[PDB]
Formats: sequence, structure tokens, C-alpha cells
Amino acid sequence: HMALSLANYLAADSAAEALRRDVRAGLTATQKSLPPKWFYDAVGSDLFDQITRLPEYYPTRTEAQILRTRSAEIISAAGADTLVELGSGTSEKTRMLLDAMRDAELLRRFIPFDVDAGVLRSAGAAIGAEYPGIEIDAVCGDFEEHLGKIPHVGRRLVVFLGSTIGNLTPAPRAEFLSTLADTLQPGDSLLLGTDLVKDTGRLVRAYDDAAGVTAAFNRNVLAVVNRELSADFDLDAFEHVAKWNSDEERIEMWLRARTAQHVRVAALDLEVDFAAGEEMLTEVSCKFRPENVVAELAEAGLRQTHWWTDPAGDFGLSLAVR
Ligand SMILES: O=C(O)[C@H](Cc1c[nH+]c[nH]1)[NH+]1CCOCC1
Repeated sequence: HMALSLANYLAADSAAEALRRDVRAGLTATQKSLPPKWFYDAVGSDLFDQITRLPEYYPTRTEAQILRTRSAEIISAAGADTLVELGSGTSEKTRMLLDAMRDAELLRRFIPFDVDAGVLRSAGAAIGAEYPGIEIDAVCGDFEEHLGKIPHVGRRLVVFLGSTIGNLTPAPRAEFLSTLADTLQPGDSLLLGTDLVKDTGRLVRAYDDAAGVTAAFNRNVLAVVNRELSADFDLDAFEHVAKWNSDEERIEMWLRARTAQHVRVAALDLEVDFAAGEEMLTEVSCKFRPENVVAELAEAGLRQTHWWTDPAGDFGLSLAVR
């Protein structure tokens, strides 16, 4: 029910300042862009939840199937009594891992780490009910800033699933893995999900579904800016575009102005213009090669001890240690 510890390192005013800075920088750049972290307000989070069930969006169900068939092996290899989730704690994937830890009579502690305190409370109540006696220590924070705030207690399995790591470009990605590695003690393990290079048609369709749900998700960042910064983006004026970048081997989401648009952002005393056909970058989703996952882990000071992948080779999970 209500048993919980929660530390909260995210302030509303600090988030508001960050949005103002990001939007100013992003909209005044010659090549316009917006950071994807701002996708995930309440509406955008619900849209992403729906995305995970789209026929075209294979990543979630593919990762889940790997966990479904190999969770016992993962938990045995980790030997952890504490599950740290860099993420909500709300998915069936979490429960697959917790179940396996319970089955092995190892489970003692759950540490959900996410940006929404309300979500963490909900996760804590649900998990607390399903695994009686489990200790829950929630951390409300940003995984690019507050990894050092994660408690160093027990033998910890830190999981970073869904190929979230792919939403970081190489420089911030390397910094993230290095920082994360620095927090691991002997006996701790990282479980990392990475979406893999594959048929490019399938990749593009995964980010441009027939039902237009990803398009709604993408355009919602404009609604976020409209509401929070008193802007007047016309969402109907922007086309959703998903591209495969073969040089960087990443999916990119863009918003393309159908016609010329004049946008006023009142909170920033700012006016910007979009030319007809002008495109604005809103997200990258890097796709990996198995050999390069090993390399990127190595550069961060982590040794991959286990590698799991579906029979189609669509998705991969790494276990890595110091
Ligand atoms: O790149 C993706 O596949 C998604 C974001 C996304 C899905 N569809 C469009 N963007 N990310 C992966 C795991 O959760 C965090 C976000």
C-alpha cells in the first residue's frame, strides 16, 4: 500500500527554466530542433504507452519476449538482491525481473528512478502489494544528472531498458555510460537494452505507424510549448516525418511545416518563422550493431558478460559489470 521512501531532486521551477532555455536555443538555431525529453508530459507519456502496443513498433514486445524466456538466467547471472530501474517501474518487464528474483529467493529491494513522483508513488504501491515485505526506495530524478543519488545498498541490478540509451547522441551517450559505470560497485550489474540495425523499411514504419499515433506523439511537443511558454504553434500545419540516417545509423523524427508559419512564444518574448517545407528535428533513435555495443560498454569501463537477442536479431540485451 503506502510504505515508501522517496527522494525528489526535481524542482518545478528548475524544469521550467530548462524548458525556456531549450526552446529558445532550439527555435533560434538555423537548423531548428527541440529536445525529446519534453515529449513526456502526461498526454505524451500516455501516447508513448500506446506506441508500445502498435503493430509497427516491435521494440517493446521484442524486449519483453527476451525477458520472458531468459529472466531466470539474467537473475542467476546477476545474483542481485536489489533491482534498480532507470524508468517508471510500471511495466510487465519490471515484474518479469522481480518475479525471477523472488523465485530465486533473492529479492529484497526495489529502487525505481524516474522524473514523475506521482508515477513512482503508484509504482511503489503496486509493487509493494505484489511483493509483500519488499523495501522500496524511490528516486525522482533525471538519469543524465542524478545517477549519483541512487542508493548504494545491497547487490544491485541496474536496468536501462527499451533502448532509451539510443535517444542519446554519441557524446552524451558515452558520458552517461561512464557516469553510470562509476556508480557500480563490485557485485553490481548493468542490464542494457539496445535496439539493433535491421531492415530500414521496418525501422521507418516503427516510427511512422499507419494509425498516426507516433505523429500525434511528435506534434504534442508543440502543444507542450504552446501551453507552458504561451506559444501559438498550429499543430495542423506540421507534418510528421520519420527518416533513416544511414551515416549515423539512426532513426530521426522531424516536424515539417506544410506552409510558412509565424510562431510567437510569448513567455520568451520571441518570434520565429518556419519556411514552407522547413523541417525541425525532434528526436533521434540510434540503432546498434552487436559488436559496437560491446565496444561502447568497454569504453565506459564495463565488460559485457552476457548477451541475449531474439531469433530475428531485432533487439539485444547486455549484462555488464565493472
Ligand atoms: O526511441 C524510441 O523508440 C523511444 C521513443 C519513441 C518511440 N516512438 C517514437 N519515439 N524511446 C525508447 C524507450 O523509451 C524511451 C523512448
